[PDB]
Amino acid sequence: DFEEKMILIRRTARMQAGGRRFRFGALVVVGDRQGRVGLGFGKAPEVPLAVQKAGYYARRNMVEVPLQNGTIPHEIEVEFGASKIVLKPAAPGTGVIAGAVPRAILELAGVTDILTKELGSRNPINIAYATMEALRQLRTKADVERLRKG
RNA sequence: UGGAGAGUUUGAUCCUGGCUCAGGGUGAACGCUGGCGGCGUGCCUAAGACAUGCAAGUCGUGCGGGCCGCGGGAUUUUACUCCG
Ligand SMILES: NC[C@@H]1O[C@H](O[C@H]2[C@@H](O)[C@H](O[C@@H]3[C@@H](O)[C@H](N)C[C@H](N)[C@H]3O[C@H]3O[C@H](CO)[C@@H](O)[C@H](O)[C@H]3N)O[C@@H]2CO)[C@H](N)[C@@H](O)[C@@H]1O
Ligand SMILES: [Mg+2]
Ligand SMILES: [Mg+2]
Ligand SMILES: [Mg+2]
Ligand SMILES: [Mg+2]
Ligand SMILES: [Mg+2]
Ligand SMILES: [Mg+2]
Repeated sequence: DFEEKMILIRRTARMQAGGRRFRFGALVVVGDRQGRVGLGFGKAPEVPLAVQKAGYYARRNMVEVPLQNGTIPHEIEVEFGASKIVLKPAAPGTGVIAGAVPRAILELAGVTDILTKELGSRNPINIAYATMEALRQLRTKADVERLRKG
């Protein structure tokens, strides 16, 4: 079992004859702090059920994060829709310098030392999806070598 | 060895997009408050106007004097005059 941080919860609303009718969404990261994180987005008529639903979804949605001493192999920019995330390696003693959303994700993947910047649409959902892709897309000297053989 | 973002357009959503804030800085000023020291710093305006004192002189080993004194001489008549 992993840690489960909740980034964003919000109440949405649909219209119906005589009144508005509310739903709830919840963004949840789950991770072990050792190279596995999962992002999950879950909606439901009550907050509780939505958070729970989200964690579940988050576990069905995990990722290889190739740490290298609390940080990442290289720099990556990822655009997701209009949201862009940059992710930069840092020596130790730096911290995770990042906004609320990518930080929670980087924390639970066991990144300890990383420089970020949100560019673009600063939309939480979309920033989180970009952060995931960004991690998702990390390679290392190892796998790159392996890719380039013949 | 270096990079955090948030609030606000909607019933709700995404995007655009402005506005606003959190940070650092100061020859400061204003309020409330005020114990000590060290080191810095102090007319941003009228390059307005200025009382009063002080702020560039020194050299007699370049030169000749004036003025106020004192001493010694040429003089034993008291006027004149040489030197220091
Ligand atoms: N007298 C007060 C004001 O002086 C002003 O003039 C001032 C300026 O001309 C000059 O002041 C200077 C200033 O220009 C420049 N920025 C340097 C420094 N800041 C000031 O310094 C001046 O005043 C300070 C004390 O205040 C003195 O210690 C300094 O030695 C003197 N030069 O000298 C005057 C003061 O010395 C205005 N004339 C007027 O508003 C009024 O005279
Ligand atoms: Mg784009
Ligand atoms: Mg924008
Ligand atoms: Mg409108
Ligand atoms: Mg509204
Ligand atoms: Mg904005
Ligand atoms: Mg002083």
